[PDB]
Amino acid sequence: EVQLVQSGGEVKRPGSSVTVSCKATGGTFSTLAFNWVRQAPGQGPEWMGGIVPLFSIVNYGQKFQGRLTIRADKSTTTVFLDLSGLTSADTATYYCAREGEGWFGKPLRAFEFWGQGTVITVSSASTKGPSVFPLAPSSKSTSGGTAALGCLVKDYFPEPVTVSWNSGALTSGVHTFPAVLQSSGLYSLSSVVTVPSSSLGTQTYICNVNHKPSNTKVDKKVEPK
Amino acid sequence: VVMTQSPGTLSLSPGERATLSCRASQSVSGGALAWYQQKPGQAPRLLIYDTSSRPTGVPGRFSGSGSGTDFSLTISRLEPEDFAVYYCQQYGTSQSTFGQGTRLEIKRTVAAPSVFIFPPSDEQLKSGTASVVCLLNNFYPREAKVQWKVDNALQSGNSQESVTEQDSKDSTYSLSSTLTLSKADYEKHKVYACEVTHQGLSSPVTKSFNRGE
Amino acid sequence: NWFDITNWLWYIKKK
Repeated sequence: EVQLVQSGGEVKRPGSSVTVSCKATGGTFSTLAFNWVRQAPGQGPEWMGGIVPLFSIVNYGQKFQGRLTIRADKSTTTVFLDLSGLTSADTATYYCAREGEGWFGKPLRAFEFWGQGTVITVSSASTKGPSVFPLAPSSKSTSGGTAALGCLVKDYFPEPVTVSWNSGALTSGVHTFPAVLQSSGLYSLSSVVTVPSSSLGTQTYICNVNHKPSNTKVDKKVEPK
Repeated sequence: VVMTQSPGTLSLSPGERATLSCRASQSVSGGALAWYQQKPGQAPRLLIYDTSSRPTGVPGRFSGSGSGTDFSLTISRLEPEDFAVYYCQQYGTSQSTFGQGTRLEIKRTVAAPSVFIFPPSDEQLKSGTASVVCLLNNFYPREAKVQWKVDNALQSGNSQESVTEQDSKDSTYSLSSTLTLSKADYEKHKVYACEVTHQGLSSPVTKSFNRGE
Repeated sequence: NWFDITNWLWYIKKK
């Protein structure tokens, strides 16, 4: 197995510097080119730079020059990424990718092996748990049709939040939307579920919101109006 | 060198033939073009390197072609797991660049979104803010326009939208548009509506509620 | 091009 194990996610303040590691195990290291490629939320990959660990021959993107530093440790087979002067435009997922080997290990230049990624959230906002508000099913629901209810997971930092329904018993018809970054610097998402209208008055629906960075576990009961 | 992929979104059927285009702003030296596939939440997977060569493990239905400034990826038979985002990357120079990507999704019948409007809750109202949530459940295609009307006043700049991924069972999308207001501005008005314009709708459908009814 | 550097070493090392 040729595996690339990166460091954990991190929340950095604007202007600071971050270091991301990349442990390469089970393959050639020195004579093969590693690369750092980041990807913003909702956008595509963007190549940032690379290094050849043998003689530490680095190649930085013109956009990131003066602000990027890629290093290699041949003794421990690790590739690093130093990025200074962090801004909101640097909040992304950073992947470390090694090129591929072909006939007799011919360096194919293209990136074949990738790490699991490192999520970097460049924001000052203090770690906060979410306020869960019920999206009650409408009183004008179709008699004998379909109803919709849910919970609003508003104002929390940072990502992520795991949402379940009835402790995980209810899964069908559940839509947990991707979170959006509000102007206040906090995140917010909504998790809805569609149920038969004939069960609104008897069945009890409870949404379970769990936020690990704030150690917050909220159970909210949604009932009709 | 600026890579431009085409089209933006490719809607085809499972088992059909797929062709994605990649156009470079200048000539790519030595045929240094690669095609990567990426599923949501995963790192990209190298499908094609050096214009047409295929790494070990990639099935034979993927084939690359082209030269100079025009390149093309061809999936001869679209399988269920072949629908994802595809990125072409050049690397002939010292500065590699990717493309904006092509979204290869599943084509299906046009489905009208089920629209549900939700007023803010009292527990949220006592906190100082009010969120009115409009929900568009299960529709196709994913292009839909949501518009907020607070007493027939068009809102703009105070509502955020988010769309789920294409569902693995019915190939439909779900959209959520939240309108955030202060409690003062929320109580200065009464009628709150969210009107939706979609391809699977003959007329824009408006879901409204009067505050306190 | 830097991406070809690792190839030189591949050639020179192989021969």
